[PDB]
Amino acid sequence: VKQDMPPVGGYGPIDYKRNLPRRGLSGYSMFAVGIGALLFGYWSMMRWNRERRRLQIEDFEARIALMPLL
Amino acid sequence: VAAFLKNVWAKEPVLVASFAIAGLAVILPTLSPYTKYSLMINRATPYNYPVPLRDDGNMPDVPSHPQDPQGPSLEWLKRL
Repeated sequence: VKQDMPPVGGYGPIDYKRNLPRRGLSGYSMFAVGIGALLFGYWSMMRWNRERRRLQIEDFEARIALMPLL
Repeated sequence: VAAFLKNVWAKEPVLVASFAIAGLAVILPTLSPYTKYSLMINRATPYNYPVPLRDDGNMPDVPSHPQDPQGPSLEWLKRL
């Protein structure tokens, strides 16, 4: 006879359980990364803002020099 | 107060973060030594014309030329 049957040793394994691998970093790591990014941004902003203030002072004194003729 | 802090950090971390940021923003400018730097940087910016004074005869503190050594210089701002 010929029918639809499983083999002698059966079929392979079949999963039925929830699989969540829990990928990622701990909270301390991401918080430290954020704090370091904030500090780097603050330092770069302080340097560029001081330079921009000096440039603005230079332009203002240029206007001071040009004022009496106008 | 450690138990209360741990409980409020487990329940509502957003309020804890907001209060910590607020506390730093309140108590930090009174500790940093760079506030007077902001003060003289804001005062050193020339919005208006430096209107000259009449030379009566006894004014040793003000110069006759801007390139004279007397006067308020800003080498500190160039250095910083």
